[PDB]
Amino acid sequence: LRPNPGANKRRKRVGRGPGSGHGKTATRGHKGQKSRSGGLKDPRRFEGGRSTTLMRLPKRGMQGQVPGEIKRPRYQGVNLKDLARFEGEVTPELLVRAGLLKKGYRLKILGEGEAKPLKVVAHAFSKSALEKLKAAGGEPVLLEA
Amino acid sequence: MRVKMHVKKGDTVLVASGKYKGRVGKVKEVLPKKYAVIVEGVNIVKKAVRVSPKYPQGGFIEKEAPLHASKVRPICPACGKPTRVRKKFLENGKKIRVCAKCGGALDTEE
RNA sequence: CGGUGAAAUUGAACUGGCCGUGAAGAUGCGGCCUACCCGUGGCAGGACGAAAAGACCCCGUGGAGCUUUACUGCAGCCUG
RNA sequence: CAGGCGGUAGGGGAGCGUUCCCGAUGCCGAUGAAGGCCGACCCGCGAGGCGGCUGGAGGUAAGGGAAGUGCGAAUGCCGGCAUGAGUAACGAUAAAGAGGGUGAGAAUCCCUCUCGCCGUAAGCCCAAGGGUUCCUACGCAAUGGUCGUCAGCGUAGGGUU
RNA sequence: GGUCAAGAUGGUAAGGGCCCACGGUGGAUGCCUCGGCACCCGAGCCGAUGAAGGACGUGGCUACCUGCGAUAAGCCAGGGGGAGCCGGUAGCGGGCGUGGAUCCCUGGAUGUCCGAAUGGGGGAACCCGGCCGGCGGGAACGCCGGUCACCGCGCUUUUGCGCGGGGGGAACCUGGGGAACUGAAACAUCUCAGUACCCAGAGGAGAGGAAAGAGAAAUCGACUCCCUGAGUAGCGGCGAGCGAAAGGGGACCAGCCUAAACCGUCCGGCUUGUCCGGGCGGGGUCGUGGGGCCCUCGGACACCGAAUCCCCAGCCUAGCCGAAGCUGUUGGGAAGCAGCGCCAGAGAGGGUGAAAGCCCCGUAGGCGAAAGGUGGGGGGAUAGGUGAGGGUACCCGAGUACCCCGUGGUUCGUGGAGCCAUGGGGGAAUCUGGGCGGACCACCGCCUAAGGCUAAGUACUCCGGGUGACCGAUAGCGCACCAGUACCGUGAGGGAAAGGUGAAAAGAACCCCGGGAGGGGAGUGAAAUAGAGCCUGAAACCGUGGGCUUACAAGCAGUCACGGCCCCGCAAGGGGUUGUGGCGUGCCUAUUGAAGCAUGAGCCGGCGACUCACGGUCGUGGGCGAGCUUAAGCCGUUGAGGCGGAGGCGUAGGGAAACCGAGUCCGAACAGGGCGCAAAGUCCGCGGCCGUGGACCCGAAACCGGGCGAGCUAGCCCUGGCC
Repeated sequence: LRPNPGANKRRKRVGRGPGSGHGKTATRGHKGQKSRSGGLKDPRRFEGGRSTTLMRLPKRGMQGQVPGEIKRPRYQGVNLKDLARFEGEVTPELLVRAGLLKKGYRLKILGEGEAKPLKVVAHAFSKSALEKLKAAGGEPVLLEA
Repeated sequence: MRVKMHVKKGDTVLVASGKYKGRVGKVKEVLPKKYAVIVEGVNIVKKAVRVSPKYPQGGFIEKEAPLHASKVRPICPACGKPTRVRKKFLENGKKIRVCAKCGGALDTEE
């Protein structure tokens, strides 16, 4: 019976009509009622087409794969891991499958600060990966179908 | 005050009223409880007709409205009405029992 | 005189002429000349009189009705 | 101390009532809910209290939430009420005047007496289509373009085989 | 005191102007409802035993609203039920009933005439007819009556006996056929869209519904509906735009069959032997066999989609109880202020003359109950019919698959364009069979087509119940109660208004002007400025009285000043009223621009227009940085929230890609651009804000669909008359 919205929250701009005294809202006739006019963009659309193109995604719906999920040895070792075996499987918490564009696809070796690899078998190890993987101390592996 | 009722010809009390002096309930409807306690009317200073004396002004005015009347009165006045325990083969006897009691036995009085 | 008892148009108006003036044809703003209160039966000038958001127009990459060997098809005819 | 403060379009800020939702119904109230009617304390305002009259029962907020909402104004929408107007108008230039009568009142009903216009129709007739009414008896506040004790008007009853 | 010359001021309204009092017509309207509307559950078929839907009837005395229909305010029987009823009329004039009367329900009976109508016709609701019965004056007449389409449907070819349908229905529903606008700011591909609408038809819900499927993992496994799947994959004057599918989360989870010659059986066949035809079957393919020969076989658990029957049949409408106060008291009132005493697994609400747990209410408390009409459950029985192993020459689910063009689907608009689907011509395979993944070819894989049946989970709303930061009589259904009727239109078709007197009728005897209305009194009563259109009852406009004011005056208005009146006043002074004067072009819209002579504007009153859903997007108020949770399952007066972890957004990105990767594509180039740079977002809200949706609001020419009319008018046809 008291806690009114703290700061501002509550209705901030449902400003009614056009002006305390006066009122009318905008320009001149060009924007009447049935006036949801020249929408998004006129000459901007000209641009839109304005150019040949080199990106063609043809008559279809069934592409292959080579799973590009950006994973980071940095989140890993900085503070959420097990320096030898984690595997795609163990990466749930990992913020490299817990987002959206390929959750379950493939975890690559964002080899960065300090070493730059992966000491846990898997798939996605930058070349830089293979190398600092070998330095950091890791057993990486990669079986198929 | 519905398809169901309170007392009938009965004999009862006037709480919120002007009389309280209970007495003969000459008639009581089914829906509008409309009941006449023969306890407060008028004259309708009649037609001027020979319907009433050629020189008229009806007398017995008695349409009893309000329902704050304290129906039923055993050796007890204001009391609700019980129901049954049957007791006998085929026994409704929704007689009135509370504190004192009265059921309007078909005898000595209604 | 008596019985009767409507109808558009219109801010409200108590609304002279002037010479002037003003968006450029004014009772209503300027300076000035006459002229009190009211009403009837008339006379048509103004108040752009009423009347209908001009059928003159323009304008609206508006509509609709012919048309023509404009554009595309439909019909029916002719035809492997 | 600056220092500024005409100012639509338009952009920013900040308040106003307004009917509902909690209203953690507080209740207030027949010594009145409410809307109303009037008023030289409150508000920089949108509003406020408060006083007085009406008026018959509601109404509601301390704090916050929800919105068919605040309107001259759109030849607007619906309902009133005005205006020329007590002038224009009464539906045909086929005219009517009297006497007595009945009546609460009769230019405007009834008889009867003078009189004009139809007559080739303002004739009768069948039919159509109307479908009450026709009659007889009461009545007129509505209706006839005022009348009106008259009616094809209102009330009732009977009426065509 | 009188005469004359001069000057200055005064009152005197027919009406009008501002102010005050008091009326009237007008209904705002505050509140108030047996009335809507919104969501959710319940419910979901009517009809020839001629229905839905109406015409004319009856109520002693009734136009009408009612219910019945000719046995007509109803008769019968059973279920229910407490003592009153002869519906809304209360009035008249008569009644039935505790030897369950009014009435609530379930099954009863005639059940007028119309309406599918059907015995025939016909402008429906009215006129005709043929058969047996009857009565009357017999025959002729004429009534009750039972009687007599049509359809296709199967049965005895002769019953033409015995069935079926048809006729409806607010919305949902399947297929049949199927359109312009508007967008694409033109517009012809395109678009709205397979949308509106005409139709046919099965239902109570149909729809679809056991795979020549998916999809590529050596995977799934009916069909339907929800969330997600991307609005990506993509379709395209690649433009406006349009836009999937497997999977995953969820819900709901039966699967079952027939001709399929072979068997034999059989009857008809033709014509006889050994072909076809049609009945019984075993076979009667579920994810593949089925049949016929040889051998191992085999001697009790399975119910349907109602197989089916009996039940606690859920209800239908009637049921029942059921908690505790009185004294006082201010009041016309009290249920109120006050006193003490009271209930509570039931302080949900309404109702009893102003606001009660203990007063009215058969409610929340809990419980109740029936011999009819409906079944899921739980279980039984009824159980058709399913339910083995190898061997062997094979014959045994469709008449067209398939391929040419002509077309439909589909996220496909013509394309390299696949699969299903059909209009033309071609024109076959039995499990080495044949369509399907990749136009197509070589593979593997997939499924088993060209028959059949149905449940269960999303839709829909006529009808019932309930709840509403959903409405109050101009909003709500237009419609709150003799509104889908008044009334306009030819028909099609359009389509109002009017809610409240009061607490209860005690609503007005009676006297008085009057033809009447209506007007003064008496009584009403708490009021009648509560008096019958009669609550609250304001603005507008017209009225009766009072104050100031007004006849040498030129001005929207006004209004600053002041002076004369009159007013409350203690004075201060405050009111209203103005004559003298100063200065003052009225407001809205669209205008370079308005006094307008440009416009809107008649006056009052109530209505009267920047929203909602998402997408988003930027802000900013709030939770953790990885942050947040749909569809559901579950607990839920209050119904209490909890859980549900298919996801989408982040978390490097760079590229047409191959990919590489914090690096990177160009590239043979150490030169640039996307960065690296986290400088964490992610979610909830509130809000400026676009995109789609009618998105400030009402506004047009018109285009398109389906119907409506020749008593419209011109024509033509038939048929009288008149000149």
